[PDB]
Amino acid sequence: ASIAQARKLVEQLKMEANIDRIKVSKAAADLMAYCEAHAKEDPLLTPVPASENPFRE
Amino acid sequence: SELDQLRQEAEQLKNQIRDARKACADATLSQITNNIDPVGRIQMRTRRTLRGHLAKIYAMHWGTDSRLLVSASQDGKLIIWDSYTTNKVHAIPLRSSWVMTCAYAPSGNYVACGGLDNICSIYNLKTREGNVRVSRELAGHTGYLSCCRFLDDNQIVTSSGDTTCALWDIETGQQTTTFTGHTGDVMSLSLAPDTRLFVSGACDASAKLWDVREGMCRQTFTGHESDINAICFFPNGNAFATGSDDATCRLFDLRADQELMTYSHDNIICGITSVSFSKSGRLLLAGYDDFNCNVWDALKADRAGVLAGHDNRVSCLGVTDDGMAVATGSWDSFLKIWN
Amino acid sequence: NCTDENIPLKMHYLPVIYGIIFLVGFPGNAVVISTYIFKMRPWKSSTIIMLNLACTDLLYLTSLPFLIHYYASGENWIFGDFMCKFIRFSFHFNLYSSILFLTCFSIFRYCVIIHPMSCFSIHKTRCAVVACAVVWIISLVAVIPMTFLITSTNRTNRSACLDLTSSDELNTIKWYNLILTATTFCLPLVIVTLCYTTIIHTLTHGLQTDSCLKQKARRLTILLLLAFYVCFLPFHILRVIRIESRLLSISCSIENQIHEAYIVSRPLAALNTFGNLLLYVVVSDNFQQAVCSTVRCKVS
Amino acid sequence: VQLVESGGGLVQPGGSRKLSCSASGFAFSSFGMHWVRQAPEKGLEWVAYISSGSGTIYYADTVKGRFTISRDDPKNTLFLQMTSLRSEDTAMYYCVRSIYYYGSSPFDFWGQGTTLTVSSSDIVMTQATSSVPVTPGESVSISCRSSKSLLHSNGNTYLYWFLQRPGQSPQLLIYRMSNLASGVPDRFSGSGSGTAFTLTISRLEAEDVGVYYCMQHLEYPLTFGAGTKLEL
Amino acid sequence: GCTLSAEDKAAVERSKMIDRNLREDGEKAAREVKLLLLGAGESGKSTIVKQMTGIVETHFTFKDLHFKMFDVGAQRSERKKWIHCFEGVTAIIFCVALSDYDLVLAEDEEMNRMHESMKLFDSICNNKWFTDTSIILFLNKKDLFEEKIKKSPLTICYPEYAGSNTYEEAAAYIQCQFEDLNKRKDTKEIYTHFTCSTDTENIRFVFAAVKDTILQLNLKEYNLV
Ligand SMILES: O=C(O)CCC(=O)C(=O)O
Ligand SMILES: O=C(O)CCC(=O)C(=O)O
Repeated sequence: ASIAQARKLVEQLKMEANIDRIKVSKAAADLMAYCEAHAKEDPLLTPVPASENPFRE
Repeated sequence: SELDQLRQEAEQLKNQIRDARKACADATLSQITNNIDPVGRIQMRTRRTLRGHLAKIYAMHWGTDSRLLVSASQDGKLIIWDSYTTNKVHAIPLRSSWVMTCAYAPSGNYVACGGLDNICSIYNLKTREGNVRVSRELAGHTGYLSCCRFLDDNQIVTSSGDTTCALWDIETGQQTTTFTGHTGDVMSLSLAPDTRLFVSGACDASAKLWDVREGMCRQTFTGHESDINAICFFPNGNAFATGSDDATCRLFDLRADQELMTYSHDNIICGITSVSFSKSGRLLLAGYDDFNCNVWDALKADRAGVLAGHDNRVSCLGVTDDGMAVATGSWDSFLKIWN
Repeated sequence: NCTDENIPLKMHYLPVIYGIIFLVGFPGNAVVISTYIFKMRPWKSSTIIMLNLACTDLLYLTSLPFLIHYYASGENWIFGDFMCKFIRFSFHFNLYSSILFLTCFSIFRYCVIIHPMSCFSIHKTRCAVVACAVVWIISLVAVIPMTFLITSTNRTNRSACLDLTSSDELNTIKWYNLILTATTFCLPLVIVTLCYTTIIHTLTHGLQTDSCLKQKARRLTILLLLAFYVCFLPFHILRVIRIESRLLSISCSIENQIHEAYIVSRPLAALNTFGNLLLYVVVSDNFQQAVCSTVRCKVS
Repeated sequence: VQLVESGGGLVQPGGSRKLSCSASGFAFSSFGMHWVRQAPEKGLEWVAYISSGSGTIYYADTVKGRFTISRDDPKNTLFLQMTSLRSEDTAMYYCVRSIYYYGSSPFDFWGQGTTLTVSSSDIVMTQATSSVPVTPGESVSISCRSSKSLLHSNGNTYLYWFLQRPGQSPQLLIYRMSNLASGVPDRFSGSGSGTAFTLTISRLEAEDVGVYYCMQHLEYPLTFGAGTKLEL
Repeated sequence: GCTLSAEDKAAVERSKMIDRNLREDGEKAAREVKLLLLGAGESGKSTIVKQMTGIVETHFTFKDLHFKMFDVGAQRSERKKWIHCFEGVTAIIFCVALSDYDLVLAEDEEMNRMHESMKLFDSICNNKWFTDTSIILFLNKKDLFEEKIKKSPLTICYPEYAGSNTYEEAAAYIQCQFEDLNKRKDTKEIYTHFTCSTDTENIRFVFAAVKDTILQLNLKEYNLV
């Protein structure tokens, strides 16, 4: 089944080779925008006051 | 020869994919994120130390309420802790003690276990008798099991060492879908936040994006030079990060369909066992075989901190849903919670 | 009446040796206890015994500065009448507990090594606690009578806290010393010799005669016996000789020689509390790994 | 799951008696056990409690030194031995199970009753309205009130609501003032503040008629509230 | 203890009972002999079980102990990704057939199951997880070897082989060759044994090897080495 085995690879490559791709700059901008719009909601980045976290002691 | 023709067709298609990937690259994350202020120094201190296991700890998963936690050890024990008070809520003994996996149901009624016995055991927590019974025993894999990632109370994914992934309906107890295409063992799993797609990373130094509802691969990502042991989604579900055996983490992008960033250092040579993302997606936490964990500024690749409190390899690492604390579990049978 | 003449030696050399011993042995015991508590938290059946031995050594060393001040500052005791009795009690109470703890560890080693798979109760964590409690009780019961008959007095305008062998009531002291020696040193000596000789004999006959471990263990077992004998035998022998010689009618010079021998023999016990630490914690792999773990964590 | 109680009967003033619970259908060793007595025509009254593993034991002030609580895990039996019975011990005794951990539901299953007939500070909880006339298909409200405040420093408010139908053992509805016991229809809802609480039945039916009790679980005396009878 | 509600002390009690049960189980499971059974395609890993996919477990008791044997023969996955799970087993029992010095495998070409067993033994011995784990080497199927060495000499198993053609010398040569490849002789040594078909010599040899292994692990926990 070697002929039948090295034939699903061709179909998979055809499926993977026909998708739309956006530029790396736009993806980088989107990632940075998401990381910046949620900065204040990250207790690990900006620690909360000692009277607000539940692991005080 | 028809085999030769098919091989040439495959090579031509790979070349076309590479050219298409290259043609869409105009800048880089390091060349764009060049003017933002650095995070600084991330200093964390241990606040809890959950003891009681008497052997290596191989997996751990947080509860959805960010207070209850589950841990699996090789002494044949699944322990469910209350992290706030360190009390032992539950202790479940396993039929087989060769376990490297843990899963907590999103609703909180069930837990899932698996290991070298090729069987996924589903335990029911809320019984009318005060016990913890074995609700199900899913079988059908021909290799060890390494990740579960519950979907609903009645659907579970599985990644196994026979180069296949599976989607099981728990009620019936049989495989609903099978994902094939990896050429090596698979030790990873991570679902999208909306739970329609997921990614797996295998031992052939490649990762694949599977669609749950159709059972077919969409994209394949390469670039590593060794086996991949960890994987996680970016919080918005449009990128992911992988950790391997060459002392390197890598951030890949779904939409551009190519690598975005590389996280490595000169004096790090060990492997990587776990990967997790902060709540906002700015910090990447990776546990190493140096017995410690590192924090990377995800948008600049600069190391921002080190968590060193374990006497042996760090095998499991997780972050709560609201991002309050990070739990690390190592092979010295100790879990630590850092804030 | 053959007045004492060893005034230069006691006030010149004893404080120096005692100070050296205290200075070297106090921080070492503190570090050992801290390492046992922190980096070796899940305790086995041997770490408990080692920790108790370290505690006895620390308690013994805490009483040294009083004697160092006493010998250095002439021969006058100023800390009080009760302090004399308490310090002379603590010296013997923490000196006769080390012997019993070494005997208990020797018995445990015998049981574990010569019956490797026939005594499964020794490895439990309760047997060590029970044995340590018994050792503490026996030592306290044996040493309280010493508190009952130690003398602090005003010999020739001084304020002298006399030792056990030079107090007033001699007959009672002679018999109590003989009894205490017989039931607290000779018997542990016999037990230790038997156990550490049978272990040595066993470690030579077996499957693998030549090994990296079966030779190191047999080398260390002779060192343990040598330390025990050398440090403990002369002290008790000379105590008995001096106490007996007091009653008889001997020349002043001979009594002075016996006093000199006893005085120089008494720091050998402090050399023993050095050797216990050196030979029982420093040459153990687990303690070395625990110590190196802290340094590795601190560096990273 | 069931608890069957044996003992009871007629006794003389001054004597001894023994009551037993046989429990079948659950892991008896993991549940702490309570004996709770109800007077012939009065509300429930806590009597005694024994922990899991017999580690902790508590008795009511009224019955102390003359009552004893005992456990038998191999045989799955719970014993109460009573000595020197007065005329105030004439009541009906119930056997209750309670398992305690993060998120559990104590007091969920109440056994049947066994009757004893002898022939001859503490938080105060108030139920103002003794009787309420109601009709099916409407909305009703029942309110309790405690002398102290049941809101602990960890955020948990310990208040429980029970329903006793005309001739049945009480059934748990609400635990910790806002949670719903398993098997209870969603129309039952409870809320309130640190001192004043309430219970809401959105749509009444013909099976909701009975007596409702409020109980506190802050301090171990475990005072109960009076009855609020609902009638057609 | 002075700031806990009535429902929190009971939770602490339950946690303490759980801890006590865990400690008792750990004490029970710390005095169990663990053996990892390794071999080749067909070397004797089945018949050895007569004495008494994924993991296969066997339990038995010889004198008063609880021996457990773990067999991994159906695990067709990558050995490097799970072999570290067995770091800590009391002993590794390696079975080698003595009649495989002249048999080819399905690959044909130039194969010899003796050499493949040699590579597997070398890889297991020099593993970083088994630097202090005792190895008991069994040389099974000795009666057939006899027959084979009468007609067929030890010609095609080692090109440099020189000496007489007899059972004893050839067996000694094979044993010494297998005792090689262990570059840790200072702190490790093999327990070789030519299996005899009596069903009681093998268990005695395993018991003696396990006893010595436990003796050399009770010299390190008690500070004597
Ligand atoms: O050594 C002596 O002569 C007596 C020692 C002594 O304790 C003293 O004189 O106070
Ligand atoms: O121990 C003795 O017998 C006399 C010496 C003494 O008590 C001491 O050194 O403190």
